[PDB]
Amino acid sequence: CTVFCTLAGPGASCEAYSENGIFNISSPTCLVNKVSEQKINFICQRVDQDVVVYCNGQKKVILTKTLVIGQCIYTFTSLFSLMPDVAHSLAVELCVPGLH
Amino acid sequence: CTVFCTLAGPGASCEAYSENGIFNISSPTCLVNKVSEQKINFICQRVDQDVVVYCNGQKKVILTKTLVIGQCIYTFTSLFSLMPDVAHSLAVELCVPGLH
Amino acid sequence: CTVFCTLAGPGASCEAYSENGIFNISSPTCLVNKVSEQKINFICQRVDQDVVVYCNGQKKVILTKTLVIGQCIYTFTSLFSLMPDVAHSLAVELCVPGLH
Amino acid sequence: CTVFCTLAGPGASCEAYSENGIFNISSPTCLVNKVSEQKINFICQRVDQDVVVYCNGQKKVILTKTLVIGQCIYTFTSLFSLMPDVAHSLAVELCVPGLH
Amino acid sequence: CTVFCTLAGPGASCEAYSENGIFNISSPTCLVNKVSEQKINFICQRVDQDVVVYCNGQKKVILTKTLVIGQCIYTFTSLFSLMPDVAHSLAVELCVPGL
Amino acid sequence: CTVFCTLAGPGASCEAYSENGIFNISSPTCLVNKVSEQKINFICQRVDQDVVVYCNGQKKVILTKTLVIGQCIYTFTSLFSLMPDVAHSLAVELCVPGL
Amino acid sequence: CTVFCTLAGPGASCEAYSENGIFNISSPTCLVNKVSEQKINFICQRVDQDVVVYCNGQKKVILTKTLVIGQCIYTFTSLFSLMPDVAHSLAVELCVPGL
Amino acid sequence: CTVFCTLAGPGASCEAYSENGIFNISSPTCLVNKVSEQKINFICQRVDQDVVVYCNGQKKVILTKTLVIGQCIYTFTSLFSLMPDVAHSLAVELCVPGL
RNA sequence: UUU
RNA sequence: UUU
RNA sequence: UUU
RNA sequence: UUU
RNA sequence: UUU
RNA sequence: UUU
RNA sequence: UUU
RNA sequence: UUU
RNA sequence: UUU
RNA sequence: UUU
RNA sequence: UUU
RNA sequence: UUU
RNA sequence: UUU
RNA sequence: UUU
RNA sequence: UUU
RNA sequence: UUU
Ligand SMILES: *[C@@H]1O[C@H](CO[C@@H]2O[C@@H](C)[C@@H](O)[C@@H](O)[C@@H]2O)[C@@H](O[C@@H]2O[C@H](CO)[C@@H](O[C@@H]3O[C@H](CO)[C@@H](O)[C@H](O)[C@@H]3O)[C@H](O)[C@H]2NC(C)=O)[C@H](O)[C@H]1NC(C)=O
Ligand SMILES: *[C@@H]1O[C@H](CO[C@@H]2O[C@@H](C)[C@@H](O)[C@@H](O)[C@@H]2O)[C@@H](O[C@@H]2O[C@H](CO)[C@@H](O[C@@H]3O[C@H](CO)[C@@H](O)[C@H](O)[C@@H]3O)[C@H](O)[C@H]2NC(C)=O)[C@H](O)[C@H]1NC(C)=O
Ligand SMILES: *[C@@H]1O[C@H](CO[C@@H]2O[C@@H](C)[C@@H](O)[C@@H](O)[C@@H]2O)[C@@H](O[C@@H]2O[C@H](CO)[C@@H](O[C@@H]3O[C@H](CO)[C@@H](O)[C@H](O)[C@@H]3O)[C@H](O)[C@H]2NC(C)=O)[C@H](O)[C@H]1NC(C)=O
Ligand SMILES: *[C@@H]1O[C@H](CO[C@@H]2O[C@@H](C)[C@@H](O)[C@@H](O)[C@@H]2O)[C@@H](O[C@@H]2O[C@H](CO)[C@@H](O[C@@H]3O[C@H](CO)[C@@H](O)[C@H](O)[C@@H]3O)[C@H](O)[C@H]2NC(C)=O)[C@H](O)[C@H]1NC(C)=O
Repeated sequence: CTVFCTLAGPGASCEAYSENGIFNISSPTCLVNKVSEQKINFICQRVDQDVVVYCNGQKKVILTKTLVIGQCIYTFTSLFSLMPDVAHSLAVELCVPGLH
Repeated sequence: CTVFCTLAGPGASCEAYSENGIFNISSPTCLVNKVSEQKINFICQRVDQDVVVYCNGQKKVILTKTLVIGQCIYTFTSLFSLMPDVAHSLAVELCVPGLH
Repeated sequence: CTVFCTLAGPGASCEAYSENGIFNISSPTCLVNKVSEQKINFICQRVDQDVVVYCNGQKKVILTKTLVIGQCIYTFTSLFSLMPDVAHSLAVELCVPGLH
Repeated sequence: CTVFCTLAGPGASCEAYSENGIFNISSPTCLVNKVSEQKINFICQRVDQDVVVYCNGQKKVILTKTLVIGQCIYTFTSLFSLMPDVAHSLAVELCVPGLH
Repeated sequence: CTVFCTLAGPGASCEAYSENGIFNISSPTCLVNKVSEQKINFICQRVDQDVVVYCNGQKKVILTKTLVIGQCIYTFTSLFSLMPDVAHSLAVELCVPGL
Repeated sequence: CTVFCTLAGPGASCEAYSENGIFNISSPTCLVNKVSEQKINFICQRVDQDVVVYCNGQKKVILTKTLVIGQCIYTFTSLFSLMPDVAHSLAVELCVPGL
Repeated sequence: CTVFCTLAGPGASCEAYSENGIFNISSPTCLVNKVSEQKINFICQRVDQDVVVYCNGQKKVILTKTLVIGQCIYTFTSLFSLMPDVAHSLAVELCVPGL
Repeated sequence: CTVFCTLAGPGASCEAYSENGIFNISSPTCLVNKVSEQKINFICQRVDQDVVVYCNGQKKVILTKTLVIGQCIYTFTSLFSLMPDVAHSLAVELCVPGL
């Protein structure tokens, strides 16, 4: 099971994806509860706590810091949007604290 | 029944969520009308008036001021996006008029 | 039939809404074609031409200028987002060329 | 088959559209796999590599540079949003490296 | 004389120029008063009222509307600064109403 | 005297004015010290503490809060600069708390 | 001489420098005219035409394109200002075309 | 002496201060050269190299990293300018690394 | 099947 | 900080 | 049923 | 300007 | 039907 | 750079 | 079943 | 301020 | 686009 | 010393 | 936070 | 004239 | 909105 | 020389 | 990156 | 007083 979230207002807009379908999913903080679909869209009203989603017998933790890094990539790509060949690559270079 | 909205153009992008399904829902200002689904996505063309949604025998009022506070959190999180560990927390501190 | 669009990249993100269901819908510029659903989501790859959507025997024209006014309201509401009681109202006052 | 994507956080928010239905679709980088629907929404967690989607016996390549050009059009349309008659047209003129 | 101002905080930073020299200069709202030099720099604390300068017997009125047009040209030149050959020119066409 | 400052980097750029002349001026945090001229420009390296200037025996205190209000008026005038007739006026109403 | 300008509203704020002194200086579009001092500050009301300064017999032309590159470096240094060690350096590589 | 600079286009605008007076001042990269006055204003065309000033026998080095921190404080004070009582203070904590 |  |  |  |  |  |  |  |  |  |  |  |  |  |  |  |  794969979870990808983007920032939406005060919380997050998310989806859970498993190529072989999602058979069960729950969250202590996000509005999703299923006890078969391949993809489920859901939101989290707050990200003060990190996003926690149980899905297909697998606990998934998407840190709020990770969500801010993604929005940083989105923000600086739009900033460098007049340079469309290097905008995203330079945004990843500035926003990802890992490696260089 | 739970209603969460984010700003979209001149109005709002919303969804109504009830873990035990939504059996009836209406709105004097938003495009939604059902007389069973667990989650319903809908928009409101204008937020000049506060979002009012009746859902499962329960009147829900999401103030436009509340929606602006959420967009404020989104805006300043993207502003502080180069500091991914404190960006959201500092945005909540600036945008939420409650408490400190 | 009601059509509401917001700007998405180079084009627009739209939905068509009729409380009594949508029985037919088409567009010369947007990716939608049905010949019964109450709500249909669709996008338009370009808004160089104004959005034209035929829906339930009714031609609907959402001008690109109208879409920019909505994004203006969204932009300045986020600008005034530290003043959540007047942010949207002041954004409507600046972005809507009609009346005052 | 038609693919349209917008930037969403670190990756992209996409949909695949074929007026005569989508019978098969896959992607080496995006979360989508079907082996009949007219429209399929899906995301790509990263756009470091260009978006590649096979759909209805047709390989589709949406370059990341192309996605940045679209976000540029979105960014400068919001910038010129106080001039709703020329905002989008002037944004296309600045952000599209082709022709003039 | 010749008066040129730019916005500075709540008011404006100005300069009075005259090749033959500034013999006398005063203002009802700006901090300048002389009763000869070619160049006199001064500030105006507020621009709620237009910048009015009496210099060498001529009434100079730099409208705040005009100052905002200049600040508009500066703002959009910085926004278009990745396109240096067209940044200033495109900013003039977007900011000057009479073009 | 009359003191007017605008924000400059971490501190502020200031000017002291007096039509009759500045006889003496000092400051505990700004680079100015004289013990007559009508106009004296000086800078303050930091504004963590309010700009305090002792000029002609008068204690001048320009609060940093006041300087930020002026920078607010400048910032929103540039944001509203496509509307030159109302840019400065609308920026004053959004930035000045006592209005 | 040496001429350095930055954008100021619709035009530019400039400075002419020469260690041996500025003996004469003029301009067809900027407010400066002298016919010796080491340093002369002056403004140009418009930069629709490039800043042309005739100083000590040398023709100085500071292209508006060059001024926008400098304003680009200033703008992106402020945008990258949370990364102070690389802000100016990264802004130079994004703004200077010949790098 | 005391040197304070702010970013100006591609380089910086600076001021050298000394209550007892500036007897001599030079720089390898900035336009200033004297060999007494209390205050000397000068500009540096580039800040790719740190602002180095030799004033009264003391070596002054204002790192470009330090100048960007000051520009950071200015930028976020304008962003927080609707909150004038906490704008400067909050900008200091976000921009100064050693806090 | 703790609502 | 969607009540 | 002009692809 | 999603090919 | 290489997991 | 959604683990 | 006020359209 | 999606007509 | 300082008149 | 073209006002 | 100009050392 | 505390370097 | 420099008091 | 209205403090 | 003021030539 | 290297133009
Ligand atoms: C929620 O869903 C998970 C995942 O469901 C499993 O994976 C899907 C992709 C489908 O293939 C489902 O059919 C499949 O059950 C459930 O967790 C899984 O539970 C089963 C219980 O039978 C586990 O199987 C066991 O596996 C162990 C070794 O791992 C063997 O020794 C056993 O003999 C038995 O085969 C399976 O491993 C486990 N998977 C994971 C990832 O934990 C979960 O039970 C379910 N919960 C509820 C309440 O329905
Ligand atoms: C719209 O939907 C609401 C909510 O529906 C109720 O809650 C859902 C989660 C499901 O469990 C539904 O099956 C359930 O009806 C309706 O409001 C509800 O109406 C019922 C009428 O039978 C109310 O039950 C009564 O409750 C009182 C005490 O509250 C008892 O004394 C009665 O004997 C009877 O049991 C129920 O309380 C009420 N719930 C709420 C939150 O108001 C509503 O009727 C419905 N409207 C239409 C037009 O369908
Ligand atoms: C596409 O859909 C429209 C709209 O469909 C109509 O409205 C929906 C809300 C549902 O109630 C549908 O059942 C309904 O047909 C179609 O346009 C409609 O076509 C009908 C044809 O029978 C028109 O009815 C006529 O109306 C005139 C007066 O208006 C009478 O004199 C006739 O006797 C007859 O009743 C109806 O007015 C018309 N509606 C509109 C808004 O134009 C359309 O035909 C359809 N197209 C296709 C290809 O299916
Ligand atoms: C994935 O889907 C594609 C596309 O599917 C085709 O187009 C859709 C719009 C529907 O009409 C489908 O019914 C249709 O199959 C498949 O590619 C297609 O495969 C067929 C195989 O029969 C090809 O037909 C052949 O075409 C050649 C000439 O092109 C003739 O000489 C043959 O006699 C035969 O008719 C068809 O051309 C091809 N289309 C494309 C665009 O490649 C694909 O097979 C499928 N894959 C899987 C694994 O299902």
